[PDB]
Parts: sequence; structure tokens; C-alpha cells
Amino acid sequence: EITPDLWQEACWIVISSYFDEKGLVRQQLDSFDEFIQMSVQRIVEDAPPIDLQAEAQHASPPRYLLKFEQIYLSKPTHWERDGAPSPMMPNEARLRNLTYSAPLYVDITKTVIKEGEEQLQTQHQKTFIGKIPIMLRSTYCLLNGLTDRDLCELNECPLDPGGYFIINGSEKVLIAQEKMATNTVYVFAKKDSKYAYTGECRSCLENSSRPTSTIWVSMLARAIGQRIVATLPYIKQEVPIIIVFRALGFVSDRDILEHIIYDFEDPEMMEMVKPSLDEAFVIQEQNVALNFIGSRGAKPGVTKEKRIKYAKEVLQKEMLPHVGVSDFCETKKAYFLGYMVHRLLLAALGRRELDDRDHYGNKRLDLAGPLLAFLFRGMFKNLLKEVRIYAQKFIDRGKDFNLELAIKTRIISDGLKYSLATGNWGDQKKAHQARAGVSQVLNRLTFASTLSHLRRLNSPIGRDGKLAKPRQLHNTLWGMVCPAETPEGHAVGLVKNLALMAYISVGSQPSPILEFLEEWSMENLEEISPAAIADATKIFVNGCWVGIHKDPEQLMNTLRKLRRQMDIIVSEVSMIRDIREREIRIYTDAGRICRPLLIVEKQKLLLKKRHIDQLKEREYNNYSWQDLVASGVVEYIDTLEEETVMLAMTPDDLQEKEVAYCSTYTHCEIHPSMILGVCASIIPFPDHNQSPRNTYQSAMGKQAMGVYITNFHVRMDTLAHVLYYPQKPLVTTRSMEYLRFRELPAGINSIVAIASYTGYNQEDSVIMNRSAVDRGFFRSVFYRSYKEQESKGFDQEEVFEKPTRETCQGMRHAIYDKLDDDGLIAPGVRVSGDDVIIGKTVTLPTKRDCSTFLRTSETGIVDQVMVTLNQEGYKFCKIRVRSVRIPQIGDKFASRHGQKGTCGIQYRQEDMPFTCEGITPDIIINPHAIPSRMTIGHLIECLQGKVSANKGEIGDATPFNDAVNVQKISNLLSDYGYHLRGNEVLYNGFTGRKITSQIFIGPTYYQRLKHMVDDKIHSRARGPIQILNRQPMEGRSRDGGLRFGEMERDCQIAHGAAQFLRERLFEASDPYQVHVCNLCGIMAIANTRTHTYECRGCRNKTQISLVRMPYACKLLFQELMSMSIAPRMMSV
Amino acid sequence: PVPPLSVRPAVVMQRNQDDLTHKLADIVKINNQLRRNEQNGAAAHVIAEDVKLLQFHVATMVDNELPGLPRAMQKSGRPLKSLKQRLKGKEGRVRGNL
Amino acid sequence: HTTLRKVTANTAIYYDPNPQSTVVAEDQEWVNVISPWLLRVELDRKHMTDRKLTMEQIAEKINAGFGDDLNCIFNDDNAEKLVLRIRIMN
Amino acid sequence: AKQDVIEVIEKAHNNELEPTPGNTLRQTFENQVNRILNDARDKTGSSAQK
Amino acid sequence: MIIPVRCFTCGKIVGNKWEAYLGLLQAEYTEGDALDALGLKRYCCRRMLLAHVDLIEKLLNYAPLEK
Amino acid sequence: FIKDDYGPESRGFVENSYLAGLTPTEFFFHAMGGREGLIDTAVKTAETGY
Amino acid sequence: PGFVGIRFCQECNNMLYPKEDKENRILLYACRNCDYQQEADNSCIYVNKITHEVDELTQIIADVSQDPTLPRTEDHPCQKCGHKEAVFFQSHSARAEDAMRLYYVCTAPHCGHRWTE
Repeated sequence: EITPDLWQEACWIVISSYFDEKGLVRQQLDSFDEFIQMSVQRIVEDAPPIDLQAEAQHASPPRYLLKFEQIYLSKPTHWERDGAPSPMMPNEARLRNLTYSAPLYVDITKTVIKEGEEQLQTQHQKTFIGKIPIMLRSTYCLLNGLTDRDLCELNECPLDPGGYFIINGSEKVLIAQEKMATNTVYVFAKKDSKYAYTGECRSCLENSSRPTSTIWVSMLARAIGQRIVATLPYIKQEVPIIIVFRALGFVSDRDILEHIIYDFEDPEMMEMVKPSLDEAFVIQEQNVALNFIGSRGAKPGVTKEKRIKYAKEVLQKEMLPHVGVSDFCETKKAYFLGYMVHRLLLAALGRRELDDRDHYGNKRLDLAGPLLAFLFRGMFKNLLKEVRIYAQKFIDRGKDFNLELAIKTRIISDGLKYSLATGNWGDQKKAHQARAGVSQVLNRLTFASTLSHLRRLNSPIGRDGKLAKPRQLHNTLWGMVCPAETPEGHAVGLVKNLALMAYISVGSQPSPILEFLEEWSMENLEEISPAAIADATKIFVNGCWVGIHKDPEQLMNTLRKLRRQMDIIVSEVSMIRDIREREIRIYTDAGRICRPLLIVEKQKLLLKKRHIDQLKEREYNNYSWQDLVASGVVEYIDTLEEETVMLAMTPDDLQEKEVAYCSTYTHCEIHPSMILGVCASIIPFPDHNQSPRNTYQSAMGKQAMGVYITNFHVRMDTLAHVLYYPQKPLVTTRSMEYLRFRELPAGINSIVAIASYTGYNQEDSVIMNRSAVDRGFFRSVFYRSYKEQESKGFDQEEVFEKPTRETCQGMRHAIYDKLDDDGLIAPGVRVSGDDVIIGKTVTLPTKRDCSTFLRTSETGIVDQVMVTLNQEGYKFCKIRVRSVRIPQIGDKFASRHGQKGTCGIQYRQEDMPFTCEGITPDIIINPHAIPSRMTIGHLIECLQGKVSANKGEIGDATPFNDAVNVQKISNLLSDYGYHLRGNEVLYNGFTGRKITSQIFIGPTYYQRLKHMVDDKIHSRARGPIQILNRQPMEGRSRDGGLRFGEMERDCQIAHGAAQFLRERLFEASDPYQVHVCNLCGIMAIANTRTHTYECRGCRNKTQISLVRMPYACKLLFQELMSMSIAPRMMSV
Repeated sequence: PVPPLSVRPAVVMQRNQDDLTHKLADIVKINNQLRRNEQNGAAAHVIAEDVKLLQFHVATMVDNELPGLPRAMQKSGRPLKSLKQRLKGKEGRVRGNL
Repeated sequence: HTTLRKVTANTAIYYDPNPQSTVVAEDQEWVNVISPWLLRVELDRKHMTDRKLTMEQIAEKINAGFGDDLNCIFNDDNAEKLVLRIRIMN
Repeated sequence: AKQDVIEVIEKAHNNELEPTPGNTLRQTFENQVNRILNDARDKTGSSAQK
Repeated sequence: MIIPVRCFTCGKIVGNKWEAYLGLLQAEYTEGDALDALGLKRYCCRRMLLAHVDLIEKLLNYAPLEK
Repeated sequence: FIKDDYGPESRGFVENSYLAGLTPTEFFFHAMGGREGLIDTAVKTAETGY
Repeated sequence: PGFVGIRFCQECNNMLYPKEDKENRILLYACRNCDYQQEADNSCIYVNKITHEVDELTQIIADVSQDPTLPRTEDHPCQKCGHKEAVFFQSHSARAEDAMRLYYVCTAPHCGHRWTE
């Protein structure tokens, strides 16, 4: 029955069911699975067969087809000519820096005819094309469906979400890439241009090789005035639309106007369409219009019948591919183009309004599936266009050819590996042209950071741009993109993560929807006349105008009825009825971002007590989220369908008899807290904070150190950070149990006292308890891993050994006794800066070492040393070094509310203030950090933490709970013997006098960030030098120097310290002396030991001047002289 | 004028030559080829394309990027760093090193 | 700055064979009275009395801008409707 | 303040709201709404400090 | 990972209380009754067990490096 | 929100304080408002330094 | 005033253009493709409404009543059928000079009545 006042548990139970049935990288997994299941098949099958002749004759030539289909894909395998091949464990790939890839196979049928009319076709099964990198936890990954015990047996983390590639033993994550939706008409109005309005519809076939062929239909911005032009792909100039229609095949004018204005009784449309009509009253038949288009083509034909064919080809294939490319699709293309013109006229008259570019209904997300499809298609075409070349090279002589040698298996696998390993998304030749940032290295510092990096979108618009409109949070981001979570750098709003229940559609064929549609009462375009098209409604399927229906109602209900039972229409498909404007659109393509919503009838939910009960007893009745969807209780609603629907925040508070607001709801939200992301779902009371605080906390949640993964000891990984004693927060949101934050937490529930104790926390800093740090408070250990491989020439063989002084020539003062005789350190040996770790020497044509030295000022201990063979069969070693990081002053600490700060001082327990009991705060922060930041959520967290630690319960900090507030928390606290507002009477730790003011104190969940001070502190005193210009090197690792930049130079000018400026830029960087002739200001030649100073070109040898110069200045002068410029510097 | 080794240093076994050194090598290759053709062959047709390509190479030596012209690229397709680009603006010789 | 777009409501052109015929029923033209194709623009009282113009001022502006290539026949500022007719002289 | 905003919306809907000279109906409605909301916020703030 | 030996704030021994705390939770005892059955009167010591996540059990599921 | 809702709750006014918490609509509106300032902070630097 | 509407040649289905039969001094619409003539019945060629006082009720369509996202009030009944509930909304049109005015659409389908208050 109806469920009253049990919502606070029913909604979270169904949310738990959703997060049990679907994981957190479900979009990644589904996209990659759909790719490797069907998109690779369609890409490999739709490629045309290649037929190839000889060089047109031999004396005074037959061909073959070579068509292939039916792709086969196998599980990952690993060994080559050394043993029988065995499956690749992903952990083994990580350790050995392999590429966790899977070989794909096809069977080819080459049918060849030569002479005598005898056809023989030979089929080659399981032909090898390459090895495709495969995503972890995918449907063909070796970890698919394995139980937690098996995953632990394989040294894999059961909590690892997967969704990433292992390539060269490095985790790669395909960041989702935004783009404008395809096959849809957008009417825009750019401000400063020759034309006022422009309507574009970038078009794509069902994943064809052709790119987005974008067509614009535009209207001029002011004789006659307001002509309509349509710039066309592969056409240099704009073409008036009526000429386009006449070229398409409509000789008359009434027929053309029947495709644009659907109701002839509207004269306002005619008054604006006739200025374009009277522009082209000189073309009356199809061929002259074809000639007109061909003259404007990029490749202008020399004769008339060549332009005719070129323009016919352009109209047949380039323009509007999604509406069809076949023998006769002229009527459908004309209908769609007339619809585009009608859409432009509606915006020109103001009957409708301009479409919004930031409306994420108009956006599509390119996940792993679509991205790998786009890149594999190009590489596959490149493979075919080299099989063809090999075939030509053998058939010109005509002896025979072998497809096994013809197939170059390197190209596909190497292209995939390069693209995913580097991020340059495209061919390697166009490294600068291809967009970068895709397939980033997975951030593996915290589990929340890993989840956030696996759920991340990207807007491929240029950064450092002054147009803030794309960066702004759009209204259509509700519940699909986290409003709080975004980087604070130059990528604000451009890089955005994914909401919790937000799911990205994976795509399916619209053909079943088409056969379902064509059988109720609708008519295809070819059947009807435009007489009855004005009163009825236009149906769009994936953006292509399929037909016309007289009754929009009871077909909308029918489509919803089928989608709610999953009869023919799958759940991801979205049906959208625009009502004031008669379009009714159906979308099935991939990349549509959507979230689940409840179904609401008259004023009641379809979710019932019976649903909640049979789903609460899950793991026995297996009534999962999929069964809940099949029950017709929830739907997946994308942004398009979210425009035409009416939601309610809470069924109890928004579906009741009262002063009526809507009384016509259609959907309800499961819980509003699901609009947050992953890093923002760990914020307690996030609605009690200023939003920039929440953004900063979402950014710093990726930097808080903790147990980032369970198998961190088998995981030989560089820059690994784990905390000794992580704790789940005393006060938590109900959304953490789905992020598994209470299983892999990053932080300790510290007792903070928000007070000004001594002044060492004044400017946003913090005091720590030295005794707590001694007891292990926020103590962590830093793992750094070092890799090395021996090899590279004919005789320069790399080898691991202990370099011996009399044998090897080049050696540091570092002691090499710590090495074992095989050239490595045994694990468990204390190490420090400038200590050899891997003794590697190269033969000198006696020997020279290439030993790896421990990074300066690390001073850790070797944890474990692994030796193995890379894919080239050479010895490969990785060494991991432990180094614990005791919290010292300057280490960056932060809370769950964007209140960051470095430790300012550490007092012992005696020096630290204390309550009536012996409770001394672990942390003291400045109260002057609250009032401007307005992190009232921090104060409420500090209060609820005390309440929870006294009650024995775990505090609940769900954002929009509305069942807990400050008054209730205070009343609960007052029962345990404390002041109701959390204040306590602390005593001064030094004098013992009780502090006149009462101190606000309580347990708060603080986090330790990776930004330690020992990893940032560095100095320099005449260290190493760069090679090109003799200035100090750059970087902390290279013992570099700080940059006395152009603004510091200006500041010194303003100080008027000219001697200090010269000291900084000349002696402290690169003092240098050069010899210049007094006659010509050109640099001369100086031989100091013989004191022979001659300037050739003058033959003086006598009057020569020495001038002191920065080396950068000398090298600038030399570059100028290389550019034939003659900077002459006379000292007179 | 060919800049000295200090302007175009060559590192040892990454010996690896400089981006400008590669362009200078192309310059001397095409100059020698054009010379020997102009005495021995004197075809007056291949000489035109030879001079055109030598002009392109010497121009892209000082200025890699030009409108309407291909960029000079070293292996793997990455464009070369010409002298203009070396001293153009920020992180250039003057603004980034003086 | 004020253009004549700011003050007019709508503009229409007719084919009156005779200026005396007055295809549009306007006794003002009857009492006031060479090309058959004429021009007619309707102003509004609102902007007219907001900016304090007259049909005489508008007509003299037209006559100064275009010369005696056209004659403006304007209704007096007494009727509810604000009409001026435009011809083209030969 | 909410009742005042609602009644201003009512006056705008029934065409009972005269546009401010130098402004159109939309911007004068916006100005009235902003004035009411800002006055409400100022009064609540002053009550807080009191 | 593992329960700390001492409370960070107080310093009272908490390292021996984790197994007994789990045993008490393996009964009708709530957390609030188990904590003060173990003798944790201050919330500084109470949070040490109340908010502790015992990851050593998840760590032990992996086979060791040696045998 | 119902179509053409110019009321204070429907256009960004937050009648709740930081103590009573923000209703989800108000939370989203405040996040969107603060996003503008956060974007301005980053964008302004590349112009001011120049 | 009214609006002039384009009507098409019956021979080749093309746009007519205005012409003066100088002999009879009468308006004729002439197709420039073929020799067809026809006498015009409106005597008006071009009309342009600059003030653009538009009756939005014509562009409002009846099926807007079943929009779940539109507000609903029983205070204003329909005039023909007297139906109690009515759906109302604003112009929803660009270049609406100054219009917060509400347009109402009656539910109880097959009525489809539209008015303005």
C-alpha cells in the first residue's frame, strides 16, 4: 500500500538496491562492453570489400573480392614462443608493465576469378588482426563475475571498481568527452556577422566512417532583404536554399513551399520566404541548379556534366547522411531540409526561441565505447589501405599473394596502445592536431579520488578563454552532474564529474521502435502530401524525421507504457513530446546522460509498501533494481525528457492536499542528495556551507591520504600514500555506504577546539597535539617505487651488478656496498639521499654505470624488490621504498568543509588546553576561519560528532534530511552532561587558569592531504646548470633554482635596487665574459693562455675589449647573428 | 651563417642532435644537391623545384610557422623549433631567460 | 535619434488606378484632391505625441530628403487614424 | 515579502502594473521583485544584528 | 588497518578493547552499551572504537609474500 | 517548478539561512551562484596580470 | 489592413508577381515563366506591421492543455462550456515587447478554447 512517513528508509533502501545492481563505473563498463560486443562487429563488417586489378594489361586483368566478416575475440593471453600461451592476470600486467590486451580474430573469405569462368573462394578462419586493450571488470575481462575470495586469490582488490585499462603496467582511464548532439537542428543567432540567424544540424550515420557533416541554414541580417542561404559541406560559398531544392529535384515552386511552410494560410511566413524565392527565379530545372552548385564546389568540374555529377554526389552523400543515403532519398532529404528552413523561420519570426548551447540535452557524452569506436574505425581503414598496397605490389607481377603476410597486425594494436597510453586521440602523425587529455593516468591516491577520476566528464572547448558562459553551471545539470565538484584552476566548469545515480545511455538500434511506430496510425513521408502535415505532429527518431501522426496523445501514453514494461522500447530510450510546438522526438543514440526517477500517477507514487518489503528481503527474493524497473515503478529520464516533465522533491511534502501548487506531478525524486557527485557526497551537512567551500572540499577529497586500495602491498606503484589509522567518520551521510567510504576511509575523527590559543593558527593555520602525533595521530607512510630495465645496441649491453671502482670509470661518491652482487638492494635496508639502489653498468667500447640513485632528501627504507622480465624478455626490476611521514608543522590538513590549513605548531599534552576531564583537543583551528568562509556545516559536524561519540550511534549528516537540525542536536547533547551548543570550559595548558571564554570543541573528521612540507622544501647554492644556456636548472628534483621572474624584476625596479637586480640576474644566475672588437661590435676570438686576441674581419689583433655578460644575453646575440642580424656592441 | 655548437648543443645518447642541427643538415644536403645538379645536369627544371625547396628550408630555419605553408617537422611528426620560436615570447630567450 | 520606424504602426502599398478614386475610403483625400502605384503608412498617436512631431514636419523632411520625386498626402491631425499617402511624380 | 512578490506578480499578470519610464514591463517587474527581496533581506539582517 | 594501541587524545589503552567490543556487538548490546561496558566514559576514547574500521581483516585475505 | 514561475523560491531567492540548511532547490541555486564567482576568480587573473 | 498571401500559377505552379496592365490601368499578377495573367482581388501587394500588434491567441494551440508542467487554476472558467479548470501561461514568444499577460487554455478536451485576461 501507500507508504507514509517511512520514506527516509524506503528511498535509501531502493537507492541501495540501485547501487548494488549497478556499480559506480557502470557507464564505463557498459560502454566498453557494447563497443567490443557490437560496434567492433559493425565497423569490421561495413567496410567495403577491396577489388584489385593488374596494371591494366601485360601484352598486346581479372580481380578478386577478399571479403571478411564475423569477428572473434578471445580472452587476454600472455607468452610468445617461450611457452604455451597463458591468460594474463591484470596484476601481472601491472607488475611486468605489460599491456592488458586481448587478441581479436576475424575469418576472411578471399574469392578470386582469373579466367575460364571458374570461381574458387578460400576462407581463412581465426585470422589475427591485433590485440585490443581491454578494460578491467568488463564482460570479457578475466576478473568478470569472480567472487571476492577469487579476487583476493588473484591479488586483486574486491573493492576496486575497475573500468580502466592496464597499458605498459599503468592504469588508464578514458575521460568522457562532451560534444554537441548530432542529427538535431539548432537555431542560433551570432551577434556580429553578415547573417542574423543560422540553423545548423551536424549529421552522422549510425557510426559511419564519415565525420560529422555539418550543414548550416542561415538568414541574412540586412532593397529586398532577408535572403536565406545554406552553406553546404564541400561547397566554398553559401547556396540559396531554393536552388538547393531545385537541384534536389523539385522543378516547381508550390512543391518547394509545401516542404517549408506547412500551412499556406499564414502570410507572415510567405512575406519572409519570398525574398529568397525572388533571388533564384533564373534557375528553373534540376540540371542548371546542379551546375550552379558544382561551380561553387571545392573541386570545380571543367565541363557541365562533371559539375552535375559532383554536385549530385555531394547532395547524395555529404548532405544529411542520417536521413538516408540510398538511390532515392530525395523526398526525405527535402522534407528534412524544409523542416530546417521552417525551424529557421520560426526563430526569425519569434514563434519559437533560440536553442541553448549549454543545455546538456543538446550534449552527448563520448565514453570508452564511442571513443574506441571512433579510433578503431580509423585504424581499421588504415589497415585495409595497407593490405590493399601489399596486394597491389604482388598482383602487378601477378604471381600470387599471401593474406597472412598482407595483414599488418602491428597497426591496430600499436595505435590503440599509443592512443590510450599517451592521450593524443588520433593518428600518431597528427600528434598536435589530435585532441589530448583523453585517457589520463588513473589517480590512485584515495578510493574517492579513483571513483571521481573514473566518473568524470570533459568539455573539449579551449581553456584560458574569457567566455565564462560554457564554464557556468547550467540549470540542466540537476541530478546528472555534481554542482559542487570541479577543479579550481583554469578548468572551472569545463571538467565536471558525474552525479551518483546519473547514468549514460549506451545506444541501441532504433529499428524495433520504427516497426512499432509504423503500425499504429502514422504515415511515412512518402505516403502523405503536405496538405495534412500542418495539423498533425512530426515524429523524430534519433533526429531523423520518420513520419507524421494525427494523434500525439495515446501514442505518448503507448510509448511510455511499452518503456515501463520493457516490451520493445528499452529503458535508456527517451521519448519527448514538445507540445506548444508539435514535434515529438524519440532518442536512442549513445551518450545521453540520464538518471532514474519515480513514476507518479494522479498524485500517488507507484512505489509501494509491497515493493519496499520484497526489496528489503533481497539476497533471498533477488528482487533487484532491474525487477523494480521492470515493475514500471521507475524510469530513466534524460535532460530532453526532463524538460517536459514535472518533478516533486519529496512525495510526502509535495503530494498532499493543501494550497495547490501543481497537483499535476509526473515524477518524483528518490532522494535529492543524489544530485551530488562522489567527492561531494562525503561532505557532512553540505547545504550548511557556502558553495565555494563545498567545491574546495570536493577538490581536496582527492588529496586526502588513506588506504587507497586493499591490495596496496602487491601493488608496486609510484607515489602511494596510506594512513596508519583511518577511521570512518563519526558523522556521515547515507551516501557514503555506497561510495564504500566506511571501508576505505581517508582521515581521522579528530577532537578539534575552534579557539585562538597562542596565535600559531591565526591565518587559517592549525595547532596539533604533539602527544597525539606521538601516539600515531595522522601518521602515515609514503611508498615510492623505482623501476629499471636492462638491455640496447650491438655491444652496449646493460647489466645489473655491483659497480667496482677499478673496472667502471664514472662513479659518484655514494657508497655501493648497500647493493647486493646482482646489483640491487635487499628489501629492509635503510637508505638515504644519494644512495645507489640499482647498480647498472653499460659496456664501454672499461665500463660506465647507469645506476639509479635514490631521490635526494627522501631518506626511507626499501620495502620490497621485484625482478621479472618485460615483454622484450630483458631483466626488469621494480623497487618500492617505505618512508613514514610523521605529521610535522607545515603539513597541510583539511576538514570536510574546505577548511584547509598547515600545522603551525605542535604542543604536547601538557601545553594543550583541556576540559574538566583530561580531554585535550587533537587540533586547534582559528575561529576567524568560520565567519567569512561560512562553514556552518563544520560547526554542525563538530556538534553532531560529540553527540554521536557520546550516544554510541554514528551521526547522520544527509544533506536534505530535514529530520535533524541544530535544535534537535543541541537537545540531544544537553542530555549527556555537556553545554547544549557544544561549548566547554577549557583550562589554559600553561598557567592552569580557566579560559575566560568557553571553547567550542568536539570530534570532527579531519583529513591529511598529500602536500607534506618535506616534499616541497628545497634550496640551492650554485648547483647544477642547464646545457643550452648556463642558467640554474629548474625543478626540486634536479636541485634547481627559483625563477626570479619578470614581475620580481619589476618589483626590484620599483624598489630602485639596481645593484640587487644586477646581482640577481647576472652573478646569481650566469656570470660570463666575452671578447668583442672595438671596431666592429661582433664577438671576437680569444686564446687566453697565449693571450692572442684577434677579431677576424678586421685584422686588428690589438684593440680588443672584454665585456662581462649574462650567458643568456650572449646566446641571444648568437641567435640574432644566426638570423643574419648584426648586434654590434661598441664600448665607446 | 651556421650557429655554433653552443647555440645548438648535442646531448650524448639521449649522441642526439639538435632540432636546429637537423634543419641545418637538411640545408646542406639540399644545397649540395642543388649545386651538383646545376653544374652537371643544368636541366633548368629540377633546379626550380630545388631552389623552391631550399628557400622553404632556409625560411623555416628562422621561422617554422608560416601561413599557407607546411611546418618543418622532425621524425614522429613534431614540428621543429626555429630561431623565431626560440626567442619569440614567453619562455623564450629574451622574455624567459633575460 | 528617431527614425520613421519608431513612429509608424504598419506600412502597406496599393494599386489605385485613380488618385481621385481613393480605393481606401478616406474623405480627407476626397477633399484634398502622377502615378497609380502609391504607398500608405499608418503611424500611431502614442509615439507621435511622445516626440511632438507633425505630419507637416514629416512631409517636409520627405520632400527635402528626396526632392520633388514624390508627393506626400497626409491626413490632418483631427481623425483618429494617422495616414500619409505617397506617390511618385512623372 | 513573499506575499508582496505574489501580489506584484498578480498585478503584472492582470496587466495592472504600469511600466516604469525608461524601462520595459519585464525590467520594471524585475526591479520591483529585486527591491522587495533586497528590502526583506536587509530587514532580516538588521533584526539579526539587533 | 588495525585498532590503535592508545587513544590519540586521552592515551587510555584501546588496543585491547577491539575484540571484546566486537564480541559484545555479537550480542544484544548496542554500541552505546558496549562502549561503557568496556569502561569508555570519555567520548575521546569512545570514538576510538566507535569510528574504527578494521581493515587488517581485508588485508589478511591476500596470500603472503612467502611461505 | 511550474512553468513561468517568477516567485522568489523559483528564481534563486533563499529564504533559509545557513543554520536551517538549504532545501535542495536552494542548494543547487546557491551552488550555481557561487560557481559564477569561482569562474570569475580564475578568469580575471589572465587579464589582470596581462 | 490584413495580410497579403502568396498564391500560385495554375499552369506551372510558381509565384505570381504584380504588374500593371497599362492599357486598362488595372492590376495584374503575372507569372514570369509562362504567359498566364490573372486579375487581383485584394488590390494590396505588400503589408508590413512595424508595431507588430499580434494576437498570440492564433498561435496558441489546444493540445497545450495536457502539459503537466503548466499551472492550473479554477478561478477563471471557460466561456463556452463553463469548464471550471483552466490552464494558463505567458506569451512564450520572442520579441514580445512588453507582455507578462497570461493566456488561458481550457481543459476537458474537444473544447480547446483560448482567451486572454
